[PDB]
Amino acid sequence: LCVIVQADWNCPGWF
Repeated sequence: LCVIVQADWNCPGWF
């Protein structure tokens, strides 16, 4: 979701 850690298809970084 464009944050920091974890995969996030919206943008690397879920939280």
